[PDB]
Formats: sequence, structure tokens, C-alpha cells
Amino acid sequence: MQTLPKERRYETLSYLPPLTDVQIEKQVQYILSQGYIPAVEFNEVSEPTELYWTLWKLPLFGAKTSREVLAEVQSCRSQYPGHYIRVVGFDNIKQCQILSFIVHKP
Amino acid sequence: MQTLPKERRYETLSYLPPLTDVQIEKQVQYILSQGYIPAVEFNEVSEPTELYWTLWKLPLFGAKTSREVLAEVQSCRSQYPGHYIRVVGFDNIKQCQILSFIVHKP
Amino acid sequence: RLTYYTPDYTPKDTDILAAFRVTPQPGVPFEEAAAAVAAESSTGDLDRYKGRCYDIEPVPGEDNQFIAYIAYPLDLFEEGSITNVLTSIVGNVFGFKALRALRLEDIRFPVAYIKTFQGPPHGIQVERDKLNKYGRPLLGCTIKPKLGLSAKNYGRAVYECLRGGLDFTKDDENINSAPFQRWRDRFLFVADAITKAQAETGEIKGHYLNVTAPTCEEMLKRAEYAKELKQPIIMHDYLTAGFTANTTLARWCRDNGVLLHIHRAMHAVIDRQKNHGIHFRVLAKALRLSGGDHIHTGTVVGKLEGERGITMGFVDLLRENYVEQDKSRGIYFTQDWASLPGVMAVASGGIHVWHMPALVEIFGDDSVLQFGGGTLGHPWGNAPGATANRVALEACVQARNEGRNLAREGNDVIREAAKWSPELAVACEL
Amino acid sequence: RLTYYTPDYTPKDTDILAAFRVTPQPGVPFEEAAAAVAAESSTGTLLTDLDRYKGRCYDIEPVPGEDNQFIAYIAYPLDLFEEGSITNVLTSIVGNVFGFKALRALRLEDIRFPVAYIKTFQGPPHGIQVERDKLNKYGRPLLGCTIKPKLGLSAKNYGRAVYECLRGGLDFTKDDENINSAPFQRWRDRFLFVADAITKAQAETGEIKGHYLNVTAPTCEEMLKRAEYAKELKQPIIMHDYLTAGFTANTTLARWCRDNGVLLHIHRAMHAVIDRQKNHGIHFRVLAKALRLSGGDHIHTGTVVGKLEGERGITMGFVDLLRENYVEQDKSRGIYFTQDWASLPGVMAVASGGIHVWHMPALVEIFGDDSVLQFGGGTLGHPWGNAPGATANRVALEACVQARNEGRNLAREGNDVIREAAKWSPELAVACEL
Amino acid sequence: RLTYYTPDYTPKDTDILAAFRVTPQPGVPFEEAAAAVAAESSTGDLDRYKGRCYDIEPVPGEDNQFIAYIAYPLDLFEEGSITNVLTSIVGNVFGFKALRALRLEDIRFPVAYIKTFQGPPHGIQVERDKLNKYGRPLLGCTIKPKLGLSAKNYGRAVYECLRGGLDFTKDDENINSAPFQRWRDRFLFVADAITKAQAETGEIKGHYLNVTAPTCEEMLKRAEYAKELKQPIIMHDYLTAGFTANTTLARWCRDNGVLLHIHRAMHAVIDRQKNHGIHFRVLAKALRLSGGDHIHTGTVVGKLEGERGITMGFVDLLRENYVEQDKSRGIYFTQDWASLPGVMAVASGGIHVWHMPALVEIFGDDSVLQFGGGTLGHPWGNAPGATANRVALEACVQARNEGRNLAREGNDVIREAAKWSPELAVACEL
Amino acid sequence: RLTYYTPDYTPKDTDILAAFRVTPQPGVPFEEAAAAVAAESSTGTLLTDLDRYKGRCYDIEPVPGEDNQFIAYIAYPLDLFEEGSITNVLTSIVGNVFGFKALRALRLEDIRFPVAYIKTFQGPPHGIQVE
Repeated sequence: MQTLPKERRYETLSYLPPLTDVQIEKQVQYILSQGYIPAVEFNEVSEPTELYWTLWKLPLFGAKTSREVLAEVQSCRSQYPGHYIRVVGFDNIKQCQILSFIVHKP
Repeated sequence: MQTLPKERRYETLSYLPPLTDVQIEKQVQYILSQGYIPAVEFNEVSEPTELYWTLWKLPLFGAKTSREVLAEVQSCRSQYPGHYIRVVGFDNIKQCQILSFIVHKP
Repeated sequence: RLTYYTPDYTPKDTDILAAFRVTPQPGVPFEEAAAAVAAESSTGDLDRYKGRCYDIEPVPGEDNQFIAYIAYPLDLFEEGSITNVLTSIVGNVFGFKALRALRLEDIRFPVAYIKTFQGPPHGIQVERDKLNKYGRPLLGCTIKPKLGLSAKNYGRAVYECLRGGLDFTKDDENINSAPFQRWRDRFLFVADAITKAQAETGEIKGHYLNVTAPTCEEMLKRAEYAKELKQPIIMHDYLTAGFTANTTLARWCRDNGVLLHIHRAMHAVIDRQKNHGIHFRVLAKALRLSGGDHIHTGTVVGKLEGERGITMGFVDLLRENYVEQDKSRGIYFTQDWASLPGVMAVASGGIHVWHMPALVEIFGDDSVLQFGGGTLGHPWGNAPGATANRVALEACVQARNEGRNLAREGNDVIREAAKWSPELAVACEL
Repeated sequence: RLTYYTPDYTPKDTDILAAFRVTPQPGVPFEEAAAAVAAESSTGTLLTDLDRYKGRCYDIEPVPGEDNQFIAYIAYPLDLFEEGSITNVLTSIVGNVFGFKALRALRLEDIRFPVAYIKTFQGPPHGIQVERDKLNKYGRPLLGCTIKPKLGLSAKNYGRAVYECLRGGLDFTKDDENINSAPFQRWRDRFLFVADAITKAQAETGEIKGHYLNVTAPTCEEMLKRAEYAKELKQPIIMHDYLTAGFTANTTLARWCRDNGVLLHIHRAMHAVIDRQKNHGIHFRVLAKALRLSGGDHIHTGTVVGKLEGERGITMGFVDLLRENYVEQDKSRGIYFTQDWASLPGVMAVASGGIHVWHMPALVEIFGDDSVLQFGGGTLGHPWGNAPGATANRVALEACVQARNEGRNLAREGNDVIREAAKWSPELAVACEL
Repeated sequence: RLTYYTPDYTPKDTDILAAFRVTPQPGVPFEEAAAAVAAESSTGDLDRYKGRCYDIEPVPGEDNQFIAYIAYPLDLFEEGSITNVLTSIVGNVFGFKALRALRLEDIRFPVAYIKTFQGPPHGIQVERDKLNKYGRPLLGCTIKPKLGLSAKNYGRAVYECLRGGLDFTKDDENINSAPFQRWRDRFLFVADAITKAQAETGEIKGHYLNVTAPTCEEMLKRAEYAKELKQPIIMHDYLTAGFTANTTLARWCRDNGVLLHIHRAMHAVIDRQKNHGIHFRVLAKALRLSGGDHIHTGTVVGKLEGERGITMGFVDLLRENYVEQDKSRGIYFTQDWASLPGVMAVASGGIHVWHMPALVEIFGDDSVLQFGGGTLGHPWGNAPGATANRVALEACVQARNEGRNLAREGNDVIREAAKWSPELAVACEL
Repeated sequence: RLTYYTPDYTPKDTDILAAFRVTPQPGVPFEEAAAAVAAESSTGTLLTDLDRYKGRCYDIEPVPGEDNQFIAYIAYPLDLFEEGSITNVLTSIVGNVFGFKALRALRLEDIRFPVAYIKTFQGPPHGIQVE
């Protein structure tokens, strides 16, 4: 018998325990093997009232393996230690966004 | 293949590498030899939403050499180490302002 | 008569088709009642403006009942008025005496007549962009107890649900304003419970502030006040307040950026009988053409394969752009919505923690999941009861974003999330 | 449950009673379904006081002659509902409770708005009395054509059929259900060419003729700019389809017509979705009481002539609910609760069946003075046009008004006064055969 | 007739001169058609109110074509109405049958009639004071793709361009509101992308929010909403929406502090042909007298010496106070603008990184440079593609503020800025 | 280009057709200019779906008796344009496309507003009949 403490618990996939390197790439493999476009985004602060996250280098239109989508975030580990890095997944056609998960936190 | 990091990059002449002492005086020599009035301005913070920069001693109406416009900023180096010093260039007649470049930064 | 039954009339792409479910009186033949359900819904200058029947299609598995497809012309009806579709079509036709029970099953608003309407204020895509809530079905408490809670103690129960990761929190049907709780003070102490629950957990929290009012002047001054509390969403009981007040508020919510949660209050007077009334897939089309960014579509969990085929039938009608004519799923006409915005499908029955694997598979991303409907609360309160319904949500979205078949590996992903969540593990059984 | 079934609870004079007609699923006992229809219309299945805001079933009374059906009298308190909101009565009472799954059918038969709760409403804009005082038409049931054909007529040809009916003694003339505005006939032009045809027929024959201009509209802004235009044509009366357009748009136009002196003709379009089945829905005496509390000076109560004794006692039940101040509890006549209207103004009861000349003995005897008699709905007009067709429908009125005012029992001596008025009227004699 | 050709009429300083380019039918003499292009643009008194021709001046290098200078009086025309200049002058004169092609080349609004108008809401000087952007020509993306982008994904492409040092970002022509992207939600998610791109880089970022609408009520409620997002600038397609809607919006943008980006949509129906139509230097004068703080003047880079003499001809007409009569540059009348505010000249063709040395020399400080017009984007995206177009801007303004001749030392200052900029060095070739 | 010239495309009953009279500059073939007048009046030269919002030329039909001229029938979709805005038809269709430089002259001959798009407008205030 207990309450919930006061954390930020950022957007989505954030009340579950923080997703490890297997669960990062399995969701990245869900992006490409379902035909979505794995884009990487970063931002200074991760509240969901700052509405735009700044897009890392490209949204990776021709990304086919998780070993290179994560390897673009490997180029984004050392670049931004203090930014909430995030791999989003855009729909290829129908104008929507699906996956959203922070891969790196300050 | 790389993105642009998040800096302030203040107003104008600010995405190029910061202008050195030769490029300060060559732009100051562009102010007087084109008949503009070299005024010196300073401010605490250099965002371009604080609209007025505080004018240093005079706008130097009869300034004829770059060795003395810079020598008024030499009197403004030690005065204000923490203010964004700036030599602006006002039009002599037609009510406009042209040159704008930070010569000293905190 | 019998000039209103034209069975060779291949209906035009600009007609407004209507598929009744006629149960005629004994002795009434099927051609004569189908010409009569097309009769008194028109012209009780007649060859161009006539509601005419063009197909019979008797109900399989049952005698003395058929599905009379009526083909109303376009220029009979008002541009932009869904209270003129229901005045014209179902106005004086259900009371016709040679019909034991007449039920409007489905209706086809064409591309020509959908463009006169507004659609929802904000679709699925525009709503989720405003809320910044992507890739998961949203959430909701309904504040129990309904009545009695003073405007702050109501707001304290809103703050307590919205702390625990709950996206939205519904205001009740019968809470508009009442001498224990006025709307001006309910809306104040709720918008003061949202700006604390949105500052605590940074997500855009909202509350479906009930703006259903006696007059349309008291409804817009009840919505112009939820606008000036900077509230993301309001709600409106669209069948007690009607399609003139809803379309008034539709046009307002588009023109003031407020999302609209259409509640289907009093929907079951007019559809819950399977032989007489207006089936909800007509009323779901009717409020997609008036406004609503949400609509209650009830629940799927307490329903059989046919009763959730029909329930998923109108969920696609109010959410997908093009829906093919699939009569076993209930949709009687191929409906092209002509890029009209979608409406959410809000699941609100007796659903609880363990129905999250089903209702992320059945209802997709584009859904809202209400709670507290029939279930006996949560033994630790609201803020654990909402964190249970949010961890069990996102445990099912995590497994769905990893390919795990949530029909069979769904009860596993609740039980392996009860380990890494203590508020979930006590709602894991009751 | 069974905390919501208090069978000893004498209901207060300020409760809002409701008499459902519950048809429960089998195995559900009668008290536990009647406590359930008192449950999910309140205080659903401690943070508050339950015993102050709960709906309480207080009597069962099984329907005679039919098992698996009873009349759950529910007693909702006063301070549960909104002052002045008849769309919060229905959101509370018939909101979340008919789709309840332990019930095969549920029918809100009757509802007792107390004197405490009637006074928050407005009533009609104008009663029986103030409607007759505005129109200067005393001691007769008023009249109306219905402009056939409905669809296709341009706005001037529509107003010529209005002017033709309004010459020959007709009082009102109804605009149709499915006519609000449509690409052949816009409302701004339909209202214009009807105001030019009332003030021609009102100036010709010196009675205050009117026309039920249809202000039913997509939005409440478009409704009030459609009614404020019929105000500025100095029209006496508008009309409104109150169940398609709802009770928020009706109560908006209620408050408008009282504040602008326009009579409001409430039309019961889409009523038969919910009052026509005998087991499920909302009986029209709820929806009759619901618009006497919101606006309307007239409401269609259908007809009597095609119905049995039991089906017209129920129809003369809700004619009295919307027209009389105090109506006693009589369940054979359909009324379940005694209803004090607290001097709320009456509503006319409009007769609009498939009726013609030979029904003027019947509908002046059944529906009294305080009524309106529509025509042209089912019957096939008149061979000489509309103005001899309306004089046939007006000489047959005042023959049956004169006969009723001389002791002549129109139930038995009614067909004599049609035949002895067809002599002195050539327009009625050709209408005397069909 | 031939009382409308008065060749000794030295025109008054209060007349409104118009220089047509008549191409008469074969057999029509030049005095008779010039009295006829002055005929049906008036009086189809006479000595006080006739449009009269006062000079012929045949086109050098071409027969059967001349430049009929018509001299309309002042008191024929409405004070403050440029839809009455085009109703009076070019109303019923181009359809006259003795003329094979009639083209209005230039027009002289006098000092007497310019003072009745408003001018731009904000000039060059007042606009740059509001934006605090001095001594360099401003910038712009045009968000490609045009269509399809939802209101937030459109805003995300606005945020991405405006991060990279881009001053403004244009909304398209055909983006007003459409079922994939409504204006209420386009304007919201763009003003939420400006307050992030202005907070990131402190410069005053703006977006030319398209307020072109079906009605003038739907245009001002589309501009009163961009006012209440605290937006610096809007835009308006000024020839599809007309000169009654611009002058409505000019008078609004001056009276609400919003800058106005006049877009020359549908301009090339009426000036692409070199013998018939209304040349853009009339239409550039026509919107300097209605409002606009910007106007597209196309581009200079894909044009010869005469076609950019004409292009720099009306760029001086819409930006400089006094412009001398210089017919080789295209300006047919000496135009005194009477201290009316200037209009920006927005270069928007297929210009890219390497045209920065030319377009800082050709178009001066008082200019805006759009991008994405014909070029195949930037290989690294938008925020590198805007930093390329901003470093290459300010490398050319740095060299211009040091006396370097940007006609010859211009390609050097791009290549010596590709060293100290990596986003520029990849746009340095493609 | 030639992704905007779909010659087999039977246009839908809800497209907004447009029949230009293209007079292309010489050396520009007829399909590539007709794909271009379908280009810069939409979707100009994977961030969205191209094939849903693009203007498609669907027939050429050379003008009889005069070479270097044809009638490019362009098929714009419905949901590209604004409900009720005839100044967004012209901003879309004749906006950015006549000043196109591969064309010596371009004339919008006719345009088919569908029944789906006429109903968003008002029409005249009063017709022939009501006038």
C-alpha cells in the first residue's frame, strides 16, 4: 500500500523501466521492418510542451538495418551528452508519427 | 554528413568565424570611407530581441581614421569586459543603419 | 403509389443513400413498404426530387424483415446541415403505420455532401499533433462518484487521476452545472488541477470539460471560458443537446483550437433495439459530419464476434478515410469520407488492466481508453489506479512495438510489467 | 446492489420522478433492475453522501397482462439537475441507462417535473392565451394547410401556394420538415416570398394570418439569423424541428421567441424513433413535457381518428399534459404522475393526421378550442385548388364550432352539420364527397 | 473621334499618366488607335474629364507597335483606391477591337494621388527596425514539398529551416487551408516552431503565414489569429485575392503592426506576354500603393542584360523614393513616390549558394532572398541547407563590408568560407 | 520528370480538371511541358505521399490546325484546394505556372469544378429564377 512519487516520466514508453540496448534495437527493427522511416531527434529538455525536437542529421530514408540506425545515434552519443536523444518513426506515406523512445538522457 | 549544433550566433556577421583585428578595422575603414557615421554600442546580452544597444560615448560624427574609432573601443575594452561591444554604422543622411559587428564579447 | 420503388435505379455518386431495416406489418408486401419508407421520407416537380428505393435485400436468417436501400437526391438536403438529413430521412418515416419497426442501419453521405460539412475540428492526426501524444492509445478516468463532489474535491480527484500518467479525465454526462457544483467553479478548479498535473508530469494533460448547456448562448459562454483557461479539450453530449448545438460547437472548436469530445449520451434510446431506431453507425457518421475529435464507441470486451464486428464497423467509419461496403461487419455502403478528418474511438466500458493487450490490438493507436466504467476502482486509489492503467498501457505498446502478438503474448506482458511496477501488481488481480 | 430500491420512500414534492417501463433480461429480478435504472442514471456503481444525490426506485407496479415488464418509478432529487436545462434532464435520466445490458428494453413512460423545477424553465414563449391574444383568434381550433408538393417549389411558387391557402379562411400554413434551405429554395427567399404572401392575405381578409417559417438550421447562429429575419419581416410565428435540432437549440429559440414576441411552432420531427415502439424508447408525453418546459406554443400531437379507444386515451393524455395546468394521475389515460405545471403557459396541440373535411366533427370534439388543425398531409387536396380547398376546411370548422356551441353532440350529430354546411358553401360541397 | 489625341498636351503634375504598348490591327493608323486607347479608358464635360493621349513614340526596332502615353486627370479616380485605377484605365480598353494586343507598360501615380493611399504598412526602414536585421539581404526557405505536409510536420520543416540562420520561411501559394492542413493548425504549429527557433538562435525569426482566404471576413480572422500568435509577418497572394482584399489587409497590417509579404501569385497571366497584358512594374506600383512590405520580384540570375534591366527597373520603382524616367531600363515615367515607404524586393528564383555574390551586389541590402525554388535541395537537409545559405550570405556581406568587388572576388569569398563552414562546403558543389 | 504525365489516368468524378492551352518553347516535347504545368501548379520540382496530391496530366490532344500547341488536361485532386475558395483555385492552378519559362504561352481554357467542390461554394446569391 503506497503512492506514486513525483517524477517527470517524459512522454511515452516512460512509465515502464528505461529501455535497454536490446529494446532500443528491437523497436528500431520494428521501424524498418514495418516500413516506417527511422528519424533521430534530440532536444535540450524533454517535456512534452516543447513541441518540436530538433532533427539529427537526416530522417534516414533508406535505412535498412538497426546496426546503422543505432550507429547514427552512436555518432550522436558523443555529440550530445546532455540532450534527450530520441529515435522517432515516421509513417512512409500517410502523414503520421508512431514510435517515440528516448535512447540517451543527460 | 553532420548537423549544425545549437549556439546563439548573435545577429549578423555571426555565422562566419569571429572577426579578428584586421577585419574589425577593415569594416571600420568601410564605415568612414563610404561616409557612414561609426557609432559604438554595447549591451549586456546580445540577443536580437533586446532591441536597443546602449550607445557608447558618442556616435563619432567627425571620425576620420580607423586608428581612432578602434581607439575609442580601446577605451571601451577595459570599461566593459562583460558587455557585447559593437561598432555600428549609421547612414549620414537617409535614416538607416548598415554595419553591425561585435568587437568584444564577455 | 409504387413509383417510389425503382429497382433498376443504379444510384448516382451524388445521391444520399440510406439503408433502412424495415420490419413491415403482417400482410404488407416488401415492395410496397420499401416504396413507403421512400415515400414519407419525401414527397408524401417530383421526378427529380424523390426519395426512391432501389434494392430490397431481405435479411438472411429472418423472415418479415428486409433492408430497403433508399436513394435520396443531393439537392433535397441542406449544405452543411445534419439536422436536415435527420429531419428529411428519419423525420416522418418511422411512424408510418404499415411498418412494425423501421431501423435506419446505415447511410452514405457522398463526397459531394461531405465537403459541405466541417468534419471534426481536429482529426486523429491534428489532435495528436496538438497533444504531442504519439503511437499509443490515450487514457481516461471517469471521476467516480458522479454526483455530489464539490468543484474542488472534484478537481482533486482530477489531479489525482492525471498525476498517474493518465492523459485525459472525463467530466460526466449529468455534470453540467448543479447546485453542488457549478460549471464556472468546476472549470476553474479543474484547470487548476491540470496545470499542476501537467507541471508535475510534463505531458499535455487535459480534461473533457462538459459544456453541454440549456441554451446555445450558455454553451458557448461555457466553452469560451474553457478556452480562456487555455484548456485543450471540451466535451459535449451531442444527442441530448442535438445536432444544431453540436454543429454550433463544432464550428466553434475549429475556430478556437479546442478539441471536442463528443459523448454519446442518450444514444441508446435510438439504437439499442435491433429492429427499430437509428443504428449508431448512422449517428457516428452524423457526428463525424458535425464535429467531434472523439466519440464513445462503447467497448469491445463484452461483445461477441458479430457484436464487435459491428462495433469495429463504425469505428472504421468514424476513423478511416475510405471504408468498403462490408455488410457482415455492418457497413452497408462504401463510404468515401473525402479526406475528412477522423474521429477518435473512445473505449469506455467495463475495461480494466487486463484488457490492454486486446484494446491495443483491436483499437489501434487512434483510440482513447476510458476507465472506471463498471469496475470496482483500484484498491490503492486514483494515482495508483491511473499508473496501473498507464503502465499496462505502455507495456502493451512496448510489446506491440517489438512485434509481440498481443492476442497470445499479451497476458505475459502485463505479468512481466507487474514486476517492474508496484501500482500495477496490485491491480493485477482486482 | 438494492441500496437504490427504497420501496418505503414516499417521494418528496421536489423530487423529479420518472416512470420507466423496464423489460429486464431474464434472471434479473424486478427490484434489482429497477435499482439499476436508478443506479446508472445517478451515482453509478465515501467521497460524498450517497443518500442525498441518489436516484431511488420507490415502487414497482407490474404492468397488467404482460410479464417481464414493470413500471419502475424512480425518484431523482432536485439538486442533481441543472436549473433550466431540459437537456440535462435527458442527459441524467435517459442518458446512460437504456443501453444497460441487464435490460432487454427500457421505456421512459412519464416524468414529473416538480413545481420547484418547472419554475427554473421558461415555459412556452406564449401560452394558449397569449398566442390567441396575439393572433386575435378566439373560441375555435385554428387551422393550417401543408404546402404540397414539398420539394421542388421555388420560393415564389411556394409563397403563391401559401397565399392561396391563406385567403380562404386558413389561419396558419406549415413549412415542411425537409424544407430548411436547399438549392432550389433558400430560406432567405422562402421567408421573403412568404412575408409578401402573408401581408397580402392578411390585408385582403382582416385576420392575422401567419406561416410557420422553418428556422431549423445547421448551427445555432444560422438558426437565430433565420429567426431574426422572420422577426424583421414582422412574422407572427416560426417553427422548429426540436428533436432533430435538439433541446439546446430549442431552448435557445424558446428564450429568443419570448424575448422577441415570435410564436414558436414546435414540430416533432424524428419523434417516432423514440416514441413509436411500445417497449423501448421515450414516450412522447416525456417529450411533450420536455418542450412545454423549453419552448413551443404549438406541438404536433399527431391525430386521433385512426386510433382505438386505448390509443387515443393515451393521446388525449399527453394533450392534457401540454395544455392544462394540473393533470391528475390517470394511467388508463396514460399519465403516470400527477403534474402541477405551476401556472406555466400551455402549448397548443396540433392535429396533423391524414385528415380532411369529414373530420371536423371529430377533431373539434376531441381536441377542444385550444388546438390547431393541420391539413393536406395525407388527403389529396381539393379539386378546385387551394383557396376553395381552404374555405372547405374553414366552413367545416365554423360549422362544427357553431354546432358544438349549441349543444349539438358532434359525436352523433356531427355528420349532419357537415352536410348542412355544404349547402351554403359551394367550395365545401365539392369537397363533401372526397 | 480624334479629339482624344492631343499631342501638344504637356501633362500636368497632377495627372495620372499611363504608357500603353499598343499593337494595333493592320490598317489602323497610330494616331487613331492612340486616341482609341485613350477613348474607351474614359468617356466612351469632356475637356476636364477625358483620358487623352499626348505622345506616340514608336517602339524602336519594331514596326506596327508604339507606346501611347495617356494622360488621365486626377479627379477621375477614387482617393485611395487602386481597384479604381485598374477599373478605369485597364477596364474596357484591352478588349477594344482595333487593337491586336494592348499592354500597359508603366503608369505614373503623381504625388497628388500617392498621398491618398497608405503605401506599405512598414517600409524598408520600418520593417528592418522591427526585425532588427540590418545591413544584409534577408533569407527564406520555401517549404518543399508544397502539399501533403500535416500542420506539425510542416511546422517541423519550418523549425528546421529557421534554425539554420534563415530569417523567414515562406508559406506556399496554394496553402491557404486544405483538408490535410488547416490554417488554424498550420498557424499554431508554425508559431510554435518560431518561438523555438527564435529562442534557440536569438534572431527575430518569422514565417510568411498565408492569410489568403475566400472572403475578407475569413482573411482578417486569419490575420487576427496571426496577430494573436504575436507573429511578425503574414503574406497575401495579392492578384488572386485582388486589390480590395490587399487594401483591406494593408490597412489592417499597418493598424496591427504585422508585416505583409505580398506574393505575386497569378502575376504571369497578365504580364508574361511581351505584347499584351499589364507589365509588372504597373502591378509593382499598384501594390506599393496598396500594402506590402515585401513583393516577389522573381530573380535576376536567369535573365539577360535587358531582362534584368527591366527586373531592376521595377525593383527601384518599388523600393526607391524617386526614380528617373529611364526607358532602356523599362521605367517609362519619372516616378516621385512622395516619401512613401519602400517595399522589399524578394528574389525567389532558382538561386542557390553561388548566386550570393551577385544577389548582394544586384539586390542591395534592401532585399529578401528565397530558396528552394528550382534547385534540388541540399544533400544534408534543411538546417544545413539554411546554414549554407546563411554563411554564404554573410560571407558575401563580410566581403561587401570590406570593399571586395563581388563581381570578381565573389566566388573566392564563397570558397574561402567553405573552409570555415562544413554545411556550406557540401552545398559548395550541389 | 514525366511522373506527372499519367496518360492512362481516368480522372475521378471528384478531381478538379483543368484544360490548359500550352504553347511550349521549342525543343520542349509536349508530354514534358504538360507534366510541367501539372508540376508547378502542385507538388513542385518522401516527406509525404506524392501520388495523392499531385496534379496529373492525363491527355494531350493537339490543337487542330496549329502546331506547337496542345490542350494539356490536368487533373488536380479535390483535397488540394480550399472549401469555398475560388481564389485558391486560381492560386493553385494559374498561380505559379504561366511564368514558367519552358512555355512561350499558356492559356487556361476550361476547368471542371466537380459536384464535390461546387457544393462548398455558395453559387450566386440569387439565380435566374430567384432573381
